[PDB]
Amino acid sequence: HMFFKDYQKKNVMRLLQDSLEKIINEWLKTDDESHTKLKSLQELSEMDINATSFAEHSPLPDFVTRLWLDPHKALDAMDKNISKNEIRKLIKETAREIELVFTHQK
Amino acid sequence: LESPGFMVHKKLKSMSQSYGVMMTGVPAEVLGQMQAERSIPSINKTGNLKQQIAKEVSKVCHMMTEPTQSAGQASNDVCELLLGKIEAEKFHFTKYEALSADGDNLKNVLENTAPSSTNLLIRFEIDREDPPIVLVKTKNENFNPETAVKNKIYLLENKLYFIDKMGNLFNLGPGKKKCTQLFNAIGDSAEYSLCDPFVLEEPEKPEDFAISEIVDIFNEQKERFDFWIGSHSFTIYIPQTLGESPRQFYPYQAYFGSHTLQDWFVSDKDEYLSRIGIDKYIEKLAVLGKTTNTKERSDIYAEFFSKRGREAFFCAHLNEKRQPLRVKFKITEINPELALKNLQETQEFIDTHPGENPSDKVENYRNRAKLAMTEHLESLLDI
Repeated sequence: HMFFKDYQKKNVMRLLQDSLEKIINEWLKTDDESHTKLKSLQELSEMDINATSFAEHSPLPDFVTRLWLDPHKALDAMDKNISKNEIRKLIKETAREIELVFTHQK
Repeated sequence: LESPGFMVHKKLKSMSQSYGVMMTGVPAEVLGQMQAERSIPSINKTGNLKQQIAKEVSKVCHMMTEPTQSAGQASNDVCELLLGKIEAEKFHFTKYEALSADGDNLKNVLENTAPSSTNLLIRFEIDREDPPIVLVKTKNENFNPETAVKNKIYLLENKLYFIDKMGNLFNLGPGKKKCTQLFNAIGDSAEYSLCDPFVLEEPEKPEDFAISEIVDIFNEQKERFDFWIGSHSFTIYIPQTLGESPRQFYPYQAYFGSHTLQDWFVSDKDEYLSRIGIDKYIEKLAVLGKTTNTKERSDIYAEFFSKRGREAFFCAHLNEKRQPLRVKFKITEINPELALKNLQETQEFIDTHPGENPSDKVENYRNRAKLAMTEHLESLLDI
């Protein structure tokens, strides 16, 4: 067997990444003089995988923080063959690539 | 009696026609929860939340039928279904090879295979030119090629530089005197646009002529640069021939905003293009890559890649294909038994949804997705 579970996993992760892209894009389009939202995106894309105290207090979208802390309490339909450390690495990759898609470096 | 190779294509087309989005393997509750997360910023917590939620959820009887699927994800799913995880990842990591003048490399690799024994999968990537749209005028004392923003032209007092998307620094040619002339003929705004048609084709000030000159210099040597961006994605499956029959190809594709793979299959456009033969399909792709006629390029692109019936409109007027395109391909072989086992596991996943019809299984999926979206929105809105 083995085939379908990982196919489903990769498609679920891709859908998650696209949703994160849309949410953080429209969240970033409307910031202020300080670039607060861009700053927290910068901070999030380089943050160590095991940190958890920034979501105490952050301008990031609530979905992003909730998905960072415990992803499976946020989306309880997500299979547990996707690990927490897979999800925060996906969050960091998305946040980095978007922080650079919109500082226009790329 | 059909071949396992043709059996793969038959089962793929007929399963995508009937079940569509369930062929991604994404559970309905996952889909509904993610839809809720992306729809909730469009919900007014002041208002009557139950009806706003009822409408947001109303919209994914359509988000399962709306063209929200990338071409790249369609090609990725096809490649994995037909190859398995390991071989699909290896094929993905494989580098594309550009198409020949008349597609000679691809047709040669095709002719040197037996239509009886081998089943072939070709992945095509259509790249479009994404040239710099911003000229930056900077003192040489304030220019670092390492930290500078990529995909930009930089005008210095002595240099005319291009930094591509890969961070590579290119000298565009002009000497120091010409660079100082262009430098001082341009006003001292930080950046300038290279996309103003009235500056390019109807220039009047010295600024306009400087910018048009710089764009001409970039155009006469864009050959040296890599600034192509991914535009279109698709695949072509060529199954084995059952003894003494002709060989046929089948294009699979999606196009974000136009159609899904399910729509592409239900409309039979795969066979519609299959009828024109692989050799002339490749020849027209090579023409798409080597023509400078905007009308020819647009007609080829439209009839190859549009939603069926929208061919006359896909690249007409505003949607003209006026930039050149590059067609790249990669090829692998299929083990039809493994592809059929993959499709069988997918069909088992589908069969976990109750219903005597593909209709009723799709409606079970749709209802479960709607229910999950509604309850996730109620969870996120205290309702």
